Amino acid sequence: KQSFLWEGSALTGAWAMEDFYTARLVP
Amino acid sequence: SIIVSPRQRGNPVLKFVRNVPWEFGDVIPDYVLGQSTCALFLSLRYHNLHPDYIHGRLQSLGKNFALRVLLVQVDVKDPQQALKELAKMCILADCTLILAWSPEEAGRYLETYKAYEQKPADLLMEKLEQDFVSRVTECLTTVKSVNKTDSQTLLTTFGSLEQLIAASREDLALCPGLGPQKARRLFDVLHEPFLKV
Amino acid sequence: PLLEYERQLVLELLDTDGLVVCARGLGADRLLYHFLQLHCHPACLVLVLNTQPAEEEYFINQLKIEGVEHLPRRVTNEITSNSRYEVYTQGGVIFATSRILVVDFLTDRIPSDLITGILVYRAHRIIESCQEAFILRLFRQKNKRGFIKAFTDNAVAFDTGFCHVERVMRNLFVRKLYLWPRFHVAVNSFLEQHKPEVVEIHVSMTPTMLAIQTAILDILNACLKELKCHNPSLEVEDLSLENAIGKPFDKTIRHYLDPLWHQLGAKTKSLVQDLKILRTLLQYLSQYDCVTFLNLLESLRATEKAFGQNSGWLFLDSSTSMFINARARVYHLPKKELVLESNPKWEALTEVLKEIEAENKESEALGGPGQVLICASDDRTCSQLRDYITLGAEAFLLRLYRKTFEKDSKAEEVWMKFRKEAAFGILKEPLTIIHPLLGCSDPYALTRVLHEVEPRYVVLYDAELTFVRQLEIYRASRPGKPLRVYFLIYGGSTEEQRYLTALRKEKEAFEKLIREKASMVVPTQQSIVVDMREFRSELPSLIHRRGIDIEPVTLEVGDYILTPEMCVERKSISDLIGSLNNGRLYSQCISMSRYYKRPVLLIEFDPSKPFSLTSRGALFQEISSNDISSKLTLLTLHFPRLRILWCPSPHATAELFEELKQSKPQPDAATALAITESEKYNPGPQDFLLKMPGVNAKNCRSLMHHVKNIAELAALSQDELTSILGNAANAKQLYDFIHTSFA
Amino acid sequence: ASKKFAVKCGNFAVLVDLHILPQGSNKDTSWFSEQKKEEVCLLLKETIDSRVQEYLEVRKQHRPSNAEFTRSNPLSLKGYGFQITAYFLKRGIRLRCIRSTQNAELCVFPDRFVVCVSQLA
Repeated sequence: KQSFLWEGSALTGAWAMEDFYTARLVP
Repeated sequence: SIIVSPRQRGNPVLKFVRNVPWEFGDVIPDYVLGQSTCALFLSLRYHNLHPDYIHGRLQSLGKNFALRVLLVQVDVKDPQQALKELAKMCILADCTLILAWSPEEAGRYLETYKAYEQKPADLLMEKLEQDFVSRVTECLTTVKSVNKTDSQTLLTTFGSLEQLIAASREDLALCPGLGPQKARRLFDVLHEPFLKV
Repeated sequence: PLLEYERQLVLELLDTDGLVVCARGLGADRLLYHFLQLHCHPACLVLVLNTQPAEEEYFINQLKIEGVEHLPRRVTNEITSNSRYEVYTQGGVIFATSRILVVDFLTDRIPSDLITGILVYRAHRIIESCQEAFILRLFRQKNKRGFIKAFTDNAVAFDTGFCHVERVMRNLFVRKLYLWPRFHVAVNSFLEQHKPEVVEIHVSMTPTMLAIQTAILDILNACLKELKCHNPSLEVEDLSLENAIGKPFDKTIRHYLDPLWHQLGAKTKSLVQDLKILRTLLQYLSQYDCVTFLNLLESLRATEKAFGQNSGWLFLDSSTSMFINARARVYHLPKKELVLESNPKWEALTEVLKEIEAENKESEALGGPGQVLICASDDRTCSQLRDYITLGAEAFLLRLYRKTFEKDSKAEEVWMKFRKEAAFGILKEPLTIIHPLLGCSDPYALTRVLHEVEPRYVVLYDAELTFVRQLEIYRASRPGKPLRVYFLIYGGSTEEQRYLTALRKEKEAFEKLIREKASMVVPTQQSIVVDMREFRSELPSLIHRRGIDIEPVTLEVGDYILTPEMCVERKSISDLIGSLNNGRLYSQCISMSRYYKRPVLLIEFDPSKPFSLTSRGALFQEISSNDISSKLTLLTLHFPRLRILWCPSPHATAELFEELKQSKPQPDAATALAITESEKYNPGPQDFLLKMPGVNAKNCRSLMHHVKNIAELAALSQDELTSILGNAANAKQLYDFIHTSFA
Repeated sequence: ASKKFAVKCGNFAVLVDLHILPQGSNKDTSWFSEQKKEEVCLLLKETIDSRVQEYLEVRKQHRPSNAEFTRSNPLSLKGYGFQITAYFLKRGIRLRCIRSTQNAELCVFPDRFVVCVSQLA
């Protein structure tokens, strides 16, 4: 039930800065 | 063959005129850029220090010259106020106003005025190349929103206007670089009964 | 019906007027419709400013469904001006465009004292669109009694450092701000009791599809860095690599470069073209199949050979990696051992549909079978999905490959083995409906489809924030009926990155708006004829503010008419350069000198960032004809009567315009308008007819009557062209032009 | 109960938009039973057929077409204890439909069909 893209839309979580980034997108 | 008035001997703008031969000699205007073309020099700080100086020059110039260009060297930090009066005075006195932001630019303007004495207006008019590629490119760009590069890709994909006509609506969209909206607009333009409306 | 938090918002707005900023997709159309339903009376007239024709038609149809007499009416330029006064007197909600409203307010052909209010949909457009600001200034100048309610999604539009919420708020004459984000206590607590059963699948990309994305991102990063190097003023953080992926990047690159386009240079324009091409390459890679991507890649190289569009980066060492990877995706050269790989999202969609069908075939008796709706990004994706489902992966890929590439049979069959290794009535069966989202055009189109077909399952093949919020709101509107939304996303791709950046941008924009709101808590007559196209600027607003009225007409000669003998052409430095190089300015000067005694050219420079107006590197070389200064000298030499005004800002231009008419008589319309069939001869194909060789005015005007359309024009032979045109040489030229290859 | 259903007519499928009017102050949408759904199509069978037929030959006429049956001209057909009011509104979205049970394509009629019913007196 780790559907974090959906409840992440509510913007009510902690959601540190790195959570708003994708690891593979660094380069 | 520019006759500079002696009243401007110590001014750096004459250092930057190189491509034309200039000489001294008494003349009513500040510069004589050939027949029927004279020039006057002005500096913004000079104009602020002596507000009534330039008006005397305009009044004493007269209507002997067909074209009278008054070019100013804007140097102050805020030329908003003085440019208003200068433009109004030039409008009233039947003379054209030219802005140069550096002494080099003013010299370039003077040289170009001297060197373009009998230059025809070909440099200004549109080219309208008669080449087939250019002709089809402009014909394509006549539509509402299609740039030159889009017509460049469009020509390569199909080749001939007959091929463009024969293609349906979808394969226009399937062509790269068009998208749905541009292809739909082109297809509507590509054949529409103008006679009905 | 409304909701709980929505009704709280509505009550607050029925109190002291203000502007409402909602989260993306939180039913702003519902609030606008509530106010329209409130004001559908015949004894009052309100104006709605920024609405699309589809939204207006939907609102009218829904109000008709509700059983409302005196439905809202739309007023556009098509209606005659004398007839437009009729609909104003009829009252009720009026849908009007900015241009006709400006014209009516300026010409006083509208009962400005009878206007009971104005509703401004998409209020974030006040930031950059100067027409609506002028409309609101004119309305408050006459009425001072009506209300002004503004609604807007897109809280991000205020997050840019260029703008400020206080300025746009003052432009609307509201003085009260209401913020309703998604994390607001009233909405979050209510939306938690009716949440949908979301299940999301993180589909992994193919390793070959990953290499293509890596190469494209490398090229995009290099091009962005090169663009920043050439334009030091463009170093702003708004041009980061994570922002280039997003949809609204093109709007920012236009806002930062359009006003000074013609002074940018040569490489910068090519760099912008490369940026656009790389973004569309990313879209094609993430959206469409392998064969279409290879087609776009190969056609991109074809035009580079012919003209050299992408010569900057197409020969890069990283670009060759993209070509090889795409070829490996489609081809295999050891004779073509074709691979024809399908991207994994189709398999995930097939699994989702299989599970949905299993659920339906398990639980038919518990109500109806239930309907499934699939939402895709655009029309091409919808068509591809339908073809994939109806045919199958192998047949669909083979059809595409054979349609585009050379059709083979012996190689095709080898791949197939390796891959394996009633006329009328109610359907009464489950239905799958594929719907193009089209988020940019009108995001609130998913709501209309959802209310038209009530789906038990929704598959979000392509997902954006507004659609997620719309699905959240739709479920809460029905407290008993459940739905399950599938969220197909590409794991570790640019789609996920774009979605997360949108999330964080909206959250930070709303926090910044909250802080800004908190900080702000404690605090004879003369006329000028103005061209219609000039209202997309601040000059007409500043002219009117000085106390001189404006008569807006369509001017074919010049932009402003200060006096009966005067005409001003407003050109910025960029537009002056563009018009000098193009040759438009010469024709404009010709017409102005022919028709007006005192033609005037107005140049608006920039005191903060002055332009040298001379070719770089020619400061010490000889006089160059391509230089802008030389062209200006030539023009003023060939037009001795032309006078030039130099102004540093629109504010100074208005002062100069006011001073320039101190004792001269005022001008009048219908005289400058009359300076210079029309109803027939559609402008679309008319220009195309005019521009091909062999037709000036008379031959073309004669021929278009004989031929029904240009569609069959290519069918006619040379002899028929000779007969119709009246000449054989021009007919031969036209025939050769219409039938010729690229050689 | 009453959910927005679909009707097939030839090569197209029309997505009807059923709207049950409230039943007095105490609305009871359950009055529209499964049986009451069945005669809606047959009562309107000629209406949909007469609306699909002229949509085909206008394409054969190769010119854009109007419905000629619009909001200002509703269809007021009587019935058996219930009312019917039907328009034909442009939808504007290119919906595509597939019958998943047979995996067969089916075109969606571009005109949105909306019918409103209410209890007869």
